Amino acid sequence: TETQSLELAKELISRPSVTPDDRDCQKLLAERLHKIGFAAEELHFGDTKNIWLRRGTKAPVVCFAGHTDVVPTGPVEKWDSPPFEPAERDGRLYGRGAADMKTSIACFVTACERFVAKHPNHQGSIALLITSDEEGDALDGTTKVVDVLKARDELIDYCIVGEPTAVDKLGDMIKNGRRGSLSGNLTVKGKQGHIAYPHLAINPVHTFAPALLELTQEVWDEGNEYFPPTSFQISNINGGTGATNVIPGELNVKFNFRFSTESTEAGLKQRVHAILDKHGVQYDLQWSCSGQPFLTQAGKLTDVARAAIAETCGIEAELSTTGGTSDGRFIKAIAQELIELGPSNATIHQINENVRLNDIPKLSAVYEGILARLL
Amino acid sequence: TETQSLELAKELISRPSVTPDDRDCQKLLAERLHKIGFAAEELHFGDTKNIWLRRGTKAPVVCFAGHTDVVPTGPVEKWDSPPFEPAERDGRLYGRGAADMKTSIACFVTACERFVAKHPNHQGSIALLITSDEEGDALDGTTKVVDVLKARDELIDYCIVGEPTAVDKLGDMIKNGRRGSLSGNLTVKGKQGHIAYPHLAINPVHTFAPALLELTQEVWDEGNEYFPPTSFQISNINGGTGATNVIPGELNVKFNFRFSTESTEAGLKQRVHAILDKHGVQYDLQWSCSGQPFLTQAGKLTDVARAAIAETCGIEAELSTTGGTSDGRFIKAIAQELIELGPSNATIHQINENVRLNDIPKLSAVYEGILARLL
Ligand SMILES: [Zn+2]
Ligand SMILES: [Zn+2]
Ligand SMILES: [Zn+2]
Ligand SMILES: [Zn+2]
Repeated sequence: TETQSLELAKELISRPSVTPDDRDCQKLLAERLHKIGFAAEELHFGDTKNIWLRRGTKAPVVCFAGHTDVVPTGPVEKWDSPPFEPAERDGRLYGRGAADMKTSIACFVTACERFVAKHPNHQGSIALLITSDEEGDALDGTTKVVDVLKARDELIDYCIVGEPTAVDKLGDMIKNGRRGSLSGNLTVKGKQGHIAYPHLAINPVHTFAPALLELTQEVWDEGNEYFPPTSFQISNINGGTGATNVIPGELNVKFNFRFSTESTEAGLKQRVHAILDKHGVQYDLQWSCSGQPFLTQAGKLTDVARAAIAETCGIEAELSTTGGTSDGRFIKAIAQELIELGPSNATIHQINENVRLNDIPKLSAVYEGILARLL
Repeated sequence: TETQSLELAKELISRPSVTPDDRDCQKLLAERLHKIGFAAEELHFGDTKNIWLRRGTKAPVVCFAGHTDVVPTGPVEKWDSPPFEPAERDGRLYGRGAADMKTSIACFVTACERFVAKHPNHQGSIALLITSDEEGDALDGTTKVVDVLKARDELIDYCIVGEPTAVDKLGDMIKNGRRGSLSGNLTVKGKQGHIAYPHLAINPVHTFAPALLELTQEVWDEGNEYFPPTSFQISNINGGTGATNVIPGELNVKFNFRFSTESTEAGLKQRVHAILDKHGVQYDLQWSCSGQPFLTQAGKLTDVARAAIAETCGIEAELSTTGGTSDGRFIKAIAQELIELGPSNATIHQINENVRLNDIPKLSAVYEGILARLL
């Protein structure tokens, strides 16, 4: 079985492409796939590099999407082997980006090579949408490329985002969508004063308390067959001057919803304002929504991914929308069906990040099985 | 009517005796009262100066207590006239310490002079207990002097603390005691994690929420004829890393009780622990109690103060235990009866601090009336 995915994953990992830097990872990919008919189109915005590689000119268009940037390593001596010197050890490949998400990219590229070699007259088109900023604020990465593609009507039928999705074994989980994310920055207003004269002050911690309990106990929805219940979480709360004999004048609270399609952005905001208003809270509230939920319901793409996983890995993949998010939240606008599929995400963003070596050629063969079933 | 109190209040105020500095205010007082039979005893501890002046050697011993230190002025150009250049204007005397509490000290000293002159063979003893640190952490001020006096069995029958006690008119309020103060530093423990996986974290804001509501709604006691209900107030709350996609690992809350004699220190602590435990909160809690409540019930001293106020000011003084505290919390240990009595506290610790000029010789004549009724 092929070793080409492994060695390409190594050369990618060896590049310290901390966001938003690419270190010519995109150039490497472009030059390699150019050899088998992929045209390259660079789309740079701000400090972020993006590439849209494409072979073929007609439908169906199957897209692989991913990112070449990695999160910072932390103090390097805490690693067992250096984070940008990929090492084989105990049946694993260790390095920053080994799981998120350079190995996926390497597996897909080799899958393209093997597919195109076995089927040089295949129908449709194969594309790669690669960015150097998914891990940061992501203002100039995939979202810009999607807008360019949508503006010139270059649409996608099937997209696979190579993010790591597995719980333990490769293939046990595919993502067919993600929660939206809605964030609030609440400033509860009181009136500062000496703690010994509470009747001349208004303690914003005390005024907020009944709403906070109602917020943290609230059932937002029950989820459905594809999504878990909408989740509300407080991330920060800060109030006071540091003196233990003063009642603060204001209290700042930061909170977030990861919400399913059972609830809407507008609905959540109205509910939050209603809870605060019914308890007489005086406040300012700034909202920000960094994404809507998206979903690809059971269909050809999910069926095909399951079948390829059953063939290669021997297991039944489960569909999931849990966890964080991905660039799928931008791409779904131009992709009719989109899934995410990759290796274990157990060690992402952590020190001694790794992937099982046996999963590497399996992942690539899954991607190749997907290509064959769609094209 | 005499102008001696005014001019002595001026020379005191003109000294910038920001805690714990005295600027020889205590030396001035000692040298002045030495002329009429007061022996001086310096009791210095750390950076704090204390003086125990006394005329007479037998009971009853009447004590005036007070402090020569003042709080910082703030940026001086914000004042209408300089804070340490005492100015007469619009029937008021302006300056740092004009209300808290140099004018009281000046009024009592002149009262001693007039009393002793009119009654050179009076019974009992007159004492002044003066410190240069009441406004700060007060570890080396009156509390040390009291321990020295108590150790050599030098006890006090009647004490008047010159803190400003008036609401509007001089004499409308006397303090016959104060609340205790019990402070808690609570650390609620959770488990930090990414906000999108709440089932792998424990949000300490959410775990604390039901206890916080129960704490801020709790009726601690109903007070009694002398005290208002025990008061619980949150001063600080802080939790989070600053990232809006992280659930904090811990939450810090600082709170305080100003409590009456209806509740005990131990009882309050047990109640707080019981509320937190019944909601399953996991926490560390450090307590500190900076004073017990103290009370002088209606008696000769309150009766005498009321009667002197009725004579000089023409109004009926009300007894109160509200507000902050004073060095009475130390002195009550050796004083059988103690009250506080001074001018308006409306402008204490603020810029353009002042006292009505007409209240100055009235305050002094009240103190003199107290001396005459007790000695
Ligand atoms: Zn990723
Ligand atoms: Zn990532
Ligand atoms: Zn004072
Ligand atoms: Zn003060």
